[PDB]
Parts: sequence; structure tokens; C-alpha cells
Amino acid sequence: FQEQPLEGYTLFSHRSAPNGFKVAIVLSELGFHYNTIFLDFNLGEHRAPEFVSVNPNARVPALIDHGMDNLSIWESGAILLHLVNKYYKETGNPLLWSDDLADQSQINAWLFFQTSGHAPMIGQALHFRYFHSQKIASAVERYTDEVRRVYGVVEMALAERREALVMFDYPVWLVGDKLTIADLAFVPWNNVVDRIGINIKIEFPEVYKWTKHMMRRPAVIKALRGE
Amino acid sequence: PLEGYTLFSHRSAPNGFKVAIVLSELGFHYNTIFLDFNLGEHRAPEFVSVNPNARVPALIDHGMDNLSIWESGAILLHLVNKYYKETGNPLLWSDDLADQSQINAWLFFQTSGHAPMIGQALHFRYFHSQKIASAVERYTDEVRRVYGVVEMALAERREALVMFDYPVWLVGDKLTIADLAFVPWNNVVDRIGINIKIEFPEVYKWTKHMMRRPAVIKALRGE
Repeated sequence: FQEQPLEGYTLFSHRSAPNGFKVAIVLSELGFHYNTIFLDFNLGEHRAPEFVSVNPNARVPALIDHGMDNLSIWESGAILLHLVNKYYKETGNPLLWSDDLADQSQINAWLFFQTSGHAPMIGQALHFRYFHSQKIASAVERYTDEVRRVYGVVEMALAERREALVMFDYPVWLVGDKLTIADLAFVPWNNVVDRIGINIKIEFPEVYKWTKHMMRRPAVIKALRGE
Repeated sequence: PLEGYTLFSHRSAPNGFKVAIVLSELGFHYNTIFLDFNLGEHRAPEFVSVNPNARVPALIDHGMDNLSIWESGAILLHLVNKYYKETGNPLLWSDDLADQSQINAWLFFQTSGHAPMIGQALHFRYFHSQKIASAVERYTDEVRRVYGVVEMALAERREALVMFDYPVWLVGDKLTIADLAFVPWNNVVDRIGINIKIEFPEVYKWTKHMMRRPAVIKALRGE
């Protein structure tokens, strides 16, 4: 099928996939030129054997790095580390990243935290809310509870960085007092937890300001506008 | 202190033994501090500072001013990044960027699509206040699914290699952290009704090749 041209990147996402808009945001914020191909999961066009070849997991997003013989990176977290490590290499400037090893280990910690402790939990809460066969109030509570917990960890880390700086709402970040992919990983998701009953402005003030500083950046906005 | 590593795990935390295995396999000297989750020993104000998520495991890299890496995946990438630098040899990792993005893809798949699903399946089969069948099947099904993705990947590499059952790996026809990440978990799925030997033959030979390695064995012994 589709023959994506050897320059830039092609992103296989879905109109309602936060991890998708997550890669898009980082692409735009890093400058890279990319095109987004959405897919219909009900028309099962994501089971198209050629896509299945590049994304063994069958889940969006997937990014094809044409500049590299159509290399396909198929997990949002690995896509971010890829893009980030490739920018530092091409311009010697670690944007949204860090040159420090102890700094990177921290960026990764927050990235894995979001991808494996935060997104999954939000996903399960939406499931038991609107798509399960049965109706377990306890299943929903379990997850709205874990989502809040995970948000509390973030809220508190944000607070600590604000106080450690108090010695005026300036942006505070998770690592190196600089915007990194650690921070960006959460934004698309922060934007949808209200769907599972979580009000960030009321429940997580720090998180709310943090997301707000991020939602203000144009790179972040166009990406979210969509292709 | 200031030399080596300390690992805060738990006697039955797979992602904990995952870090232990890689430590052992990379040679680094480490001590493991188990935590009694019943006697609230992990709520110890001091631990909470190094491990902001409240979940095991956590690794302190003394050689680096007691730096704390608190996510098994971040821990793994730390260790192999620090070994390639130390010895110019990318053990359980790769020198190639395309290769790494692939190791990272499998690592993130394991940590965020595999481990969390097994955990829910276990929760609903053993720990949920209400033992709801539909809940359990949901996760039992998703675990089998993600295991299918692995099984089929492994198969592909065995055929692209057929010009006994030589070891086949997920990336670079070499054993990486991508492979090891799964091993502690593979060992537990029978607990949620999954027989890898009958259901996932490739996965079964893969885990077998990993379970034979002594480094893997002593680490699981419980250091």
C-alpha cells in the first residue's frame, strides 16, 4: 500500500488517542516535519497486514522514521526517546531532553510513570465506565482512585519544585527546571481525565497550572488541532 | 553507601526481580532491601523521598551521589546506558540507534501493556473485594493477546533465521533488556490461568533459555 517518502516522518494515530497527540506534540516542539494518518478501528483498517507489520502490537501510535529506511517505532514512550535522542545528535542541543545522565534517568522515570502507571489506569477507568458488559461500581472506583493517586504524586512533586525555588506563577517543571518530554507525556491525558470525573483545577492546582503553561505553547496547540 | 547499588524491592514483585536480573547480568554489585508491605515499612518517610510513586522497585546508584531511579524501565535503561559508557561494550543493549528504539519499544510494551494487564487480572482473580468473572476474563484475554504479539514476533525471527531450538531474541538476534523484562512475568502468568508451554511455544522456549542463565537464577534466588 502506502509509500511514505524518505524524508520526515509519518505518524499513525487515531483522532481520539492521547498517546497519539503526545507524539505529535513532541514532533512539533522539536521541529520535525510529519504527516498524520488516522485510522478507523471500527473499519478495522488497523488490522491491515502492512500496518500490522510495522506496529506488532496493533495499537496506535506508530511512527515511521523515513530518514532511517522507514524505521518504525511503535510505542509512544519509545517514540519520544527516539525523537529526543535524534535531535540531541543532529544539533548537539538536548531539547526537551538532557545531556546529563542522572537527569535523563529522571526524565525516563516520569515517562515510564506516565506510560505505565498513569495512561493505563485512566484507560481502565473509562472502560468500566462506558464499555464493560457488566456494571461494577467498585471497578470504576478502583481506577478513578488509582488515577487520582497517581495525579497526587505528580501534584506533590510539582509543589516541592515550586518551594525549592521560592528561595508570581512561573512555570515549574518535573526535571531540570526545564520543559522535557517527562512533562509533555501527561498533557494530552490531563486534558481528558475530566471524562472520568476528575477536575484538575479543583483537585490538582499544581497540575492545572502545569498543564496550562503547556496548553499555552503554540507548538502544543497546532499539534492538538490535529493534522 | 557511595559505591555500588541498593535495590528496594519486595519478595513477590516481578518488576523488582526484573531489575535484580539485569543488575546480576551486567555484573554490578548490589544489595536488596525487601520491604514489609504489611508492617508499613515502605511508608517510612525516608523511602518516600527517593521513590515518589510509592511502588517497588527503587534503585539507588551510590556511585552517583545516591541518585534514585524509581521505575523498573527507567532503572533498566539507566543500568545499560551506564555499562556501555563504562566499558564501551553495549551488553543487553545496542550501539545502534535503530536497534535501541526497538529495544525501547519492547521495554515500554512490557512495562505498560503487559505488566499492568497481568496485575489487574491478578487483582480481580485474587484481591478484588468482589470476585467478578467478566472482569477477570477481560484481563485474562488481554494478557493472552499481548502474549500473542510476543509469540508471533519470536516465530518470525525463527523463520527469518531458518536460511535444535536455538535461542531467538526480540532485537538484534542478541539477548537484550527487551527480552529480560518479560521473564519474571512469564513465570507468574500460570497464576492467572495461562500455561505458556501449551499456549505460547515460542514464548515457552524463550523463557526457558532465559531461566537457564545462572545470573538470572541467582537473582531470582533473592539476593
